[PDB]
Amino acid sequence: NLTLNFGPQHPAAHGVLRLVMELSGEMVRKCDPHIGLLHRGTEKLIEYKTYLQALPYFDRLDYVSMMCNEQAYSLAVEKLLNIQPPPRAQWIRVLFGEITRLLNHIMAVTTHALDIGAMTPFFWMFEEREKMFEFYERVSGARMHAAYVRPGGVHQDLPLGLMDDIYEFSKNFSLRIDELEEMLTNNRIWRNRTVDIGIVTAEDALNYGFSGVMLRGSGIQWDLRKTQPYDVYDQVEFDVPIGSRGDCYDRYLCRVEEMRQSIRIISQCLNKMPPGEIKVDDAKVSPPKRAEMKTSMESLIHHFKLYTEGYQVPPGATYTAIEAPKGEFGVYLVSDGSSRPYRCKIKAPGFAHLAGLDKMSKGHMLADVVAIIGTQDIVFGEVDR
Amino acid sequence: TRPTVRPRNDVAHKQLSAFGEYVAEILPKYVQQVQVSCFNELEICIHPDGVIPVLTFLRDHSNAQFKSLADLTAVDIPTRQNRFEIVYNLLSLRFNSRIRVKTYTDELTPIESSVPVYKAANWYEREIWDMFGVFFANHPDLRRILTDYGFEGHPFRKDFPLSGYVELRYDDEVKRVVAEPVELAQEFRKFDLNSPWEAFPAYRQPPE
Amino acid sequence: TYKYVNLREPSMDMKSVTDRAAQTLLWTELIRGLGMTLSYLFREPATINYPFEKGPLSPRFRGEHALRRYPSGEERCIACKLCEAVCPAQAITIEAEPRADGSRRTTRYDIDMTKCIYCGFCQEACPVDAIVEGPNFEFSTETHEELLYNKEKLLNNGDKWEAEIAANIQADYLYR
Amino acid sequence: IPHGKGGRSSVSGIVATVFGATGFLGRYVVNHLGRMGSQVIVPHRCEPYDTMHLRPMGDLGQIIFMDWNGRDKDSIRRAVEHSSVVINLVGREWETQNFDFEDVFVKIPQAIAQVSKEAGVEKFIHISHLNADIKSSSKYLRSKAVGEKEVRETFPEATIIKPAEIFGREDRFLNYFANIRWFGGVPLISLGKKTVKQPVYIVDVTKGIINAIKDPDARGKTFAFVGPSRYLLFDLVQYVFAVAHRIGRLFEISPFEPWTTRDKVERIHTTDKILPHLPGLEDLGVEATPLELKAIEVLRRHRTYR
Amino acid sequence: KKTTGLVGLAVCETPHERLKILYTKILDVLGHIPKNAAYRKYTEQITNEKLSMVKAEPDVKKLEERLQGGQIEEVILQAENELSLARKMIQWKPWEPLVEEPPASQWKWPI
Amino acid sequence: YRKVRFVGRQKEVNENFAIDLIAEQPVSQVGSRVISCDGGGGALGHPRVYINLDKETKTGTCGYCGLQFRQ
Amino acid sequence: TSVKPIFSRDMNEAKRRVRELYRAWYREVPNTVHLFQLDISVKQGRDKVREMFKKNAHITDPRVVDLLVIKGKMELEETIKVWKQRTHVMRFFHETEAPRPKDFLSKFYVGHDP
Amino acid sequence: ITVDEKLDITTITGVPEEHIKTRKARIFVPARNNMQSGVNNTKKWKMEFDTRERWENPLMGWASTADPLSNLVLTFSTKEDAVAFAEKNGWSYDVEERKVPKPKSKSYGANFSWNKRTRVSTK
Ligand SMILES: NC(=O)c1ccc[n+]([C@@H]2O[C@H](COP(=O)([O-])OP(=O)(O)OC[C@H]3O[C@@H](n4cnc5c(N)ncnc54)[C@H](OP(=O)(O)O)[C@@H]3O)[C@@H](O)[C@H]2O)c1
Ligand code: SF4
Ligand code: SF4
Ligand SMILES: [Zn+2]
Repeated sequence: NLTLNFGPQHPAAHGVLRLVMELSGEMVRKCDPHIGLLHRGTEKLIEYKTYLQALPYFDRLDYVSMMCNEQAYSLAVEKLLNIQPPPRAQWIRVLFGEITRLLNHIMAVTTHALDIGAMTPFFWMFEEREKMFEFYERVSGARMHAAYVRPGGVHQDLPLGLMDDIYEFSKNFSLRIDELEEMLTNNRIWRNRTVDIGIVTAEDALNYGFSGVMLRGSGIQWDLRKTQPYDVYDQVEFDVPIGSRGDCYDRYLCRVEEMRQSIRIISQCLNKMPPGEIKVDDAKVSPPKRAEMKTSMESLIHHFKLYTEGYQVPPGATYTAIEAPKGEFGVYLVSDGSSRPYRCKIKAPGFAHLAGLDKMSKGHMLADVVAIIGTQDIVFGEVDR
Repeated sequence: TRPTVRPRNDVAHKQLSAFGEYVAEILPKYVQQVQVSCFNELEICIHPDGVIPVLTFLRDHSNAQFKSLADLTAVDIPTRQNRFEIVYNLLSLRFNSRIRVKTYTDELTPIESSVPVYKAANWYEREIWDMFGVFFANHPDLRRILTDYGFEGHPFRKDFPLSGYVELRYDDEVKRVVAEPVELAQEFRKFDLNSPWEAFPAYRQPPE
Repeated sequence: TYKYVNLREPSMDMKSVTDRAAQTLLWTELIRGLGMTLSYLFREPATINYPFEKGPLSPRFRGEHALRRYPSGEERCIACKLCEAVCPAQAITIEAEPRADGSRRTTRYDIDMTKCIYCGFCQEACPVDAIVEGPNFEFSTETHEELLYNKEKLLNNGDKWEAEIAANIQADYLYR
Repeated sequence: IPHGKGGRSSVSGIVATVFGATGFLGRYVVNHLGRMGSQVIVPHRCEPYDTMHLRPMGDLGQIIFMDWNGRDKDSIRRAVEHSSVVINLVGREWETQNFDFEDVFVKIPQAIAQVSKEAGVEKFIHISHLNADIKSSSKYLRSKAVGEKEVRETFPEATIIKPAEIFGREDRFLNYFANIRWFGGVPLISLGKKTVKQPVYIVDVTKGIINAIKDPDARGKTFAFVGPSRYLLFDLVQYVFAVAHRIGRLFEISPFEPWTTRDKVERIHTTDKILPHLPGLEDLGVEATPLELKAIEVLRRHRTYR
Repeated sequence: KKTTGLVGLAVCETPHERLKILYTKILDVLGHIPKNAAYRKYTEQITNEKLSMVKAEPDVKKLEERLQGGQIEEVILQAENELSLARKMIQWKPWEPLVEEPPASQWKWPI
Repeated sequence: YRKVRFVGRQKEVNENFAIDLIAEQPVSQVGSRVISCDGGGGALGHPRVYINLDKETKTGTCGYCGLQFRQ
Repeated sequence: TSVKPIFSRDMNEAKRRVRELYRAWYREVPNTVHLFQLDISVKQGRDKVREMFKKNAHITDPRVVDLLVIKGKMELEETIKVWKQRTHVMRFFHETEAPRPKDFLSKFYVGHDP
Repeated sequence: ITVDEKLDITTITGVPEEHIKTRKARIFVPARNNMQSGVNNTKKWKMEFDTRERWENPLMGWASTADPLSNLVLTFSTKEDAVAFAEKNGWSYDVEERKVPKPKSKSYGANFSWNKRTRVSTK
């Protein structure tokens, strides 16, 4: 049998993920991919840093999420430190935490529609995506990778503006999602390109430990978005999509309705924000203000020491996970009792979502296999967990 | 006490004190310590003789579904006289409850793996072999994932230093990309950060 | 809650099949839809002519390093080493010394612009507000041997401009 | 003064200067000099792109590039004013359409037998050839021995090195064979009389320099390069077609980089196994390389498997 | 209905007696275990609690209430595996006491 | 020894120096006991610090302030 | 030792296993040397195979040798197939590395006693 | 079960390259950085290996180096498992001893005497 390794080929998509194919003439029936192109030494590296200093290495763990990562870290730290965050701060973590889902669910369709080979829905949506990075630069520090969420809540307040901008932005977005509905849904060939492909629906679709979509849209109703709270996140109203059967085209149609939920939540979140503060007030965790660290005596000693070493975290293990826009996000943060943490093991999606490519692939073509991968939305560097 | 302090609750602290109690009652063969976390988490310390059946007991029931294997990790602890610490984490689907399984071991003593019990441990179980050398029993395919092909280190333990020994370089001496002993441009200046005076009263050690 | 999408049984009668028969046979689909949504070509191309035109920014945008000083030159840096201890890449290296006047200053001052991961914490750690991430992306030399900035780049680079820097701090220091 | 391991990013004390260093010989020598770590100062003639493949041997700050002609003086003086040792390997084959080609082996080794020597250098080493004799053969082979004596007046102690014919990867003499895909493969010249010379292997060449660069006491005591075992046969030409189974030129092509039906064809068929009283290679040890093991590498033709 | 919600199963076929066999299928195997472990004390407790509400009342939809599983065909799977659970309770012996106590200082966290 | 790495590289060097530029300042005077130094402007520059000026009429540039302060 | 072994019991299921895969390496050394298109002599490969087995012969305890068996067998998984693209097999030979001195007078002129 | 009780001193090897026999470890107590007086940084045994050469990197003056270990400190619990870790991987070492001070006898009130010498002034 021919043993071609169609992978390292820089054939668009993402020139990585080099695997083997022991194809039985035309059908595959055996797929054993290799990973480890970026191992980077991540989990060993954090063992020498402090809590505030290690924080951007959670940010660079995806390619896409900037505020959904570091959402799974501060909320994994504030439980250890007996802190609730202040109420103005929680309305921003839901706002940017429900704006990164309008970055994955744009990239999760176009990049899938580029491996397939369509050109024009790649350029028709990233030109609208530019209207959104101006937000990131205006609020935090940079284009994408922002050390913005801290353990002491939000870093700083978003400036004057950004409320007649987001309302200006979000009132003209549903026309753009009505474009791709005409581009892909009512079309037949793309429907014929993906129906009854990847029919994985049994209880081994959950014994493989999958997280969401490539879950509930295939069947079993469950999510971490209204059975487990984060912040002020249950006080808004929305629904969660479910597809019919257990193929890719009934996990594709989650993502059209999923983007039709984030517009509602943003248009529901803006009406409910109170004026208030930014940081936690007790200042053993938050740094004091700049106009304060130049006047009093108490401000500097709880400033100058708070950057030489970090916080004082109590011992005892902990664990949590939140909704990453492609899955769960496990962090088993072992604390020791000093400024420097102990072991920090992460669970990212793709461990389950790509080990189950063995079950999902066989009985099918070779041209099916590239169409499988862009449905799970697998990003490397994120499989470094 | 005030705002900006996490409001704890007692309802989940009650049932998780209730549920895990009669778990040791109905298998006093493998369970050696159960503890309740002060924020609604549970540990069931298990000697690894019962690595398969206790999972197999939590694999199915009518009062405990627990069929969502989320997290297999591995934590080393030197100065314990049995170093390593395999820790699971599993999820009840119908009940919204988290519980972990802490099973210690040592290096050379193997562990009966969870291959028939769960099929999400296909790539997780191999990782501990590549990173520590904990040889699980009866796995159908033990291989090398997430490391390079020529390492002999099992790096995630503590004696392996920060850099390796294998700083790689190219020469045009013939064609090859050859290995070499490691050479840095900078020390990685190691600080000293542990302030004295014991900020924590509750976790005070036995004073001997 | 729920929603059952792509869950709809067909019509299956005499007349509505003629809407599904004219679709496949004469292609009233795929042209009314997909030949009109492409054209849609008459819109204006939103392209920036980069060597002439430039895009928007923010007043808190990061970039090139620089050092400031007081009115008539004083070296605002006091060498209190705090930017070093929070640099995640340890791109800072400072050796200080008592200068003969008596007040302490610096001797070596380094920013590994290769290693520099741009966490910008140096800008938010100096008490006397010395180092500033200056907003100019002018870069791209030709050697690895050049981007290691010594001190006499940085004071010079902090003095190619100041009115660019001094207006952005003065419009943003009230927030932080 | 030296420090630590000389694996990479060391100091090792020495500061050399290698001219030429764009051909087959001068590149491969420096690729050892950036391994032990030193201030290698290599000035090139007229080629910014033709040294691009050279740079990833010295780590960082160890190499440096300058421009020089050679008929000018200070460009050969400004660079060499801060060093310790200096070797030279400059020269080539056939006369240029613009140059003079005689004094290039006479005044150009003299142009760096200038104030260069007076500046305070030591262990200056030039290259020779085993067959460069004062006899009336050839136009290129002789007029190399003229530089062996008329420039030997300057630098009274040098240890000028004398190599035999070399074989490596991309030389001219061994690649003169098997580049002869033609309507007839003739040897030189249909006779097995004098073939062959001593093909020393290229690792032995670069190993002889680095032992001599702090030997010590190797100045004046000139050295010769032993070849393989032992003389060689006519079988070499048959050895080519048996196992082979029968850089700044121009934008399209160079008009004249020929096979040169001139005194090129005789400069190799003049063997001259010279005097064995030179020490010259085994004492500058250790160099011992056969031919039968390194022949698989350089030859490359259409079969590639069998 | 023709789809059972949770995709991957089929309504196959009859409620109210496919269950009623399988509860009683367990209870006969339940008597085989030597009674010193409390495994019998709770498992026979909930099956008699279940089967009393199972046998035998209309409708299918009413049997969903007061029996907290998924749909009724999936409630089979709630006890399908439990039959496979209790028969392996004879094979290994959890009613035996503790074995291999840890060496007296191991589950102390701060090093 | 090091003088070879910049040949044809012109040695881009600083021009002004703050080694001694304090000394060209009109050294301030008050005739009081203790003075604030929020020099460079409020909420920027060096923090507030109080200096005794009784002894060879000076303060000592406060370290932080840098400007020569005296009476 | 209150610990169960991996495969062997005591030294005799062990020492027959290290002999076992030695033949699998021994027919592999001529097999790969024309496959990975590298050019040394094949006897050097057979010397380096027995080089590796003989060095670790100072063990008087089971399940460590058995631990090396799992290490020794996993080497063949990449080896029989093509998973080491012309570099990892060349990584066995410290070829372009400068020689260690290993002599007392030779160490004394270069180095602060490394 | 296959218990097969046997006895051997566990010396593991093959995982590093050569630095078993080359180096010698050191087990000691860190004892009171005496710029201040906090005694929390007692109670934990630590380790540190041999120190080798630190030269100058001739472009900046950085402390570039060989000596690949040079930074490895672990947190031990006591003297008992201090030895047992150095032998389990098996390289040479040397052990210090814990120093605890005098208790000691200090009592105010005897600083005002009738005939003694213990008498303070100028307070
Ligand atoms: N050992 C042997 O068997 C053997 C055989 C044949 C020849 N040689 C001679 O020994 C040396 C080996 O050279 P090679 O094998 O590496 O080939 P090569 O290409 O001739 O290298 C010698 C360098 O000298 C440069 N050069 C020629 N004329 C020059 C001039 N007027 N000014 C400055 N540079 C000049 C050449 O090109 P650039 O100008 O671009 O730098 C070349 O880079 C040469 O001198 C050669 O004549 C030795
Ligand atoms: S920014 Fe602050 S820490 Fe850095 S050199 Fe200046 S005064 Fe020192
Ligand atoms: S700019 Fe970034 S990398 Fe550089 S010192 Fe500041 S925080 Fe560190
Ligand atoms: Zn002042």
